[PDB]
Amino acid sequence: TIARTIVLQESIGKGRFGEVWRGKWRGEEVAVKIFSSREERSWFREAEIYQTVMLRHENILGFIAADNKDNGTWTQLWLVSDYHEHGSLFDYLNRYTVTVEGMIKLALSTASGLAHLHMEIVGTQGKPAIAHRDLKSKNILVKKNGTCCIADLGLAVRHDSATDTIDIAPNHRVGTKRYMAPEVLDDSINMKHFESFKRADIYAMGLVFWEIARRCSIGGIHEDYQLPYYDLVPSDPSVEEMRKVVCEQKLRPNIPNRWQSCEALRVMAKIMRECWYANGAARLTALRIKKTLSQLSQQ
Ligand SMILES: Fc1ccc(Cl)cc1-c1cc(Nc2ccnc3cn(CC4CCNCC4)nc23)ccn1
Repeated sequence: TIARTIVLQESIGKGRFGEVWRGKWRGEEVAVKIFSSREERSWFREAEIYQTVMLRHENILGFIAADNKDNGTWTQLWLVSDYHEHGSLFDYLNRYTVTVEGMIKLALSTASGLAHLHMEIVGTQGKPAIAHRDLKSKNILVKKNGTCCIADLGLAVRHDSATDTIDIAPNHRVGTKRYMAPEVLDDSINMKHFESFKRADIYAMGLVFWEIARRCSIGGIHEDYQLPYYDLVPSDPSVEEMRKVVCEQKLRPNIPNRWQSCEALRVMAKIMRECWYANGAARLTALRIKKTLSQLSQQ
């Protein structure tokens, strides 16, 4: 009833483990991620994450189903989700500049999705706290209304507050190196504490906020698109290269001088700095960040 009735139309590209396609399901556009049989573990883990109780949120990618498709020779392992025509936040920020209102929209919805991810919800159909672990602009999508939704949950960790355990045994350093928190880079992260994974998501989100803010154009003035640490490391940096910059030299992305001329940019810059603390225990929470950008948004 699902993979049976879906026609693939266009190749999007390979992920860590999957190949992504644009497909058609009942005349509607969907995204389809296809794995070989030897990638059964990645496919299953990812399907498990996206089928978490109470996960659905406007700012989290809309999961449709997991399925199998036998073509006659081999079996494909399918995941299916909503299609988003604008693509990644990364793509978006390269194409366009944003207004003040538009900057706040992208940062607020991102913060809102992450806060929902991080929030343990109680009750019968309770939702466990989840940490993403590969948060970045390429793993966030922009919807038709100009709001973000978070994607690429396959590396996430879920926390059972009952037994105080995480649902997988985490091998260290899984995400994108450029966006790794200092405690991840120098290998001092305490992984017996689930809050540690939340604090590393926040550091990465700060970097994403910086990527957004650069493209906020006020009166014609803006910076062009760069990734964080574009000025400090090569395109595919190693962990040792990041560690020397982030941990040893203790550098962060530069806050432009002009961001003091506007209140929105001044608040966003303040937020970034409180995501970038070398000490994860003193960083803002996604919920705290959500509240601040909410109050900012109504001015
Ligand atoms: F496919 C899935 C099925 C199921 C599940 Cl659980 C996850 C995924 C999934 C999709 C991902 N990518 C995308 C989802 C929605 N709409 C998109 C539009 N594009 C265009 C690209 C052009 C080149 N630059 C990037 C953007 N990509 C999209 C990403 C991760 N997982």
